[PDB]
Amino acid sequence: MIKQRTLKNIIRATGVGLHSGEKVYLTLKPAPVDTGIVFSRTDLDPVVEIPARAENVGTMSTTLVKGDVKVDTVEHLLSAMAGLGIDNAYVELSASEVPIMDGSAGPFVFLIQSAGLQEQEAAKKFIRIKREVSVEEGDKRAVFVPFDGFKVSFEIDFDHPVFRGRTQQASVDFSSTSFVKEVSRARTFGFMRDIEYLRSQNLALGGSVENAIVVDENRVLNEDGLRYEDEFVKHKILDAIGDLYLLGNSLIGEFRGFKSGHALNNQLLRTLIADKDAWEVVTFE
Ligand SMILES: N[C@H](CO)C(=O)Nc1cccc(OC(F)(F)F)c1
Ligand SMILES: [Zn+2]
Repeated sequence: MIKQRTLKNIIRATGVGLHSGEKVYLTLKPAPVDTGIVFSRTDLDPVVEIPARAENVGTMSTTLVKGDVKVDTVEHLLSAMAGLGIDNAYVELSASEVPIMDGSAGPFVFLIQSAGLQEQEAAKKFIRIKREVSVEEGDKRAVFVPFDGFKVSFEIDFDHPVFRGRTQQASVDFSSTSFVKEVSRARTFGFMRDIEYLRSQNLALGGSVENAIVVDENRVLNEDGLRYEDEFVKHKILDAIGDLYLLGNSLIGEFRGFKSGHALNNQLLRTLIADKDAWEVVTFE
């Protein structure tokens, strides 16, 4: 059979929180079969756990909620876990947010490869899209399409000098195109206008050219840090791979995003969950 995977070893990472600007400790540990990805606030007492589930989501990133208790910026870590097929793992946080690291999945990918993958004696469960499912917000569109594989297609028209007047598009088929090589290290575009507001208000303190391609009203300041052609939509695809993993199992199917973000990504997932005939669970031999 195709088996569930966890981590072979505990691994620890230190970074800055995206919003605090303050040091935060992350520990990844193996978990049992059928656990999924479970976030732990160990700084609290009693420790509070929040499963990585669509229904546990509550702006510019994906936040998990249980009560007043939250875990911020889950999208990149969940994307690394999606990309390497990690089914089951505990995520312990010293604080309310995942460290932003280089601001891609690359750091998490590398810590998980370094931990090692452990097969478990239990069938890996897949969510296979049977029939099309879609959500719209003004011009924003997310859509699930039946497909023999996993495929994420992203298109956005952002009205900035940087894009030279052109819609940004990227497809990724994870039969030919590797998550690790072609999406995992992509950083988002930060717009001085947006960052300037937040920093004034003591928010997004941790965000810089270390964890973002920073663009002013005109130009990418830090072209030196570009890793890919069409990096922005490649990071959007990374964001969506992370958000889609809140389904709790790998997707067999195609995702199409048009101006979509975390908000619509979560609406799509719910809408699919609601639509029991749009999907079935499969395992393989
Ligand atoms: N997932 C989201 C959206 O892609 C994300 O990657 N946000 C993000 C990443 C790094 C820095 C950052 O701060 C800022 F704003 F200053 F750039 C925001
Ligand atoms: Zn992101």
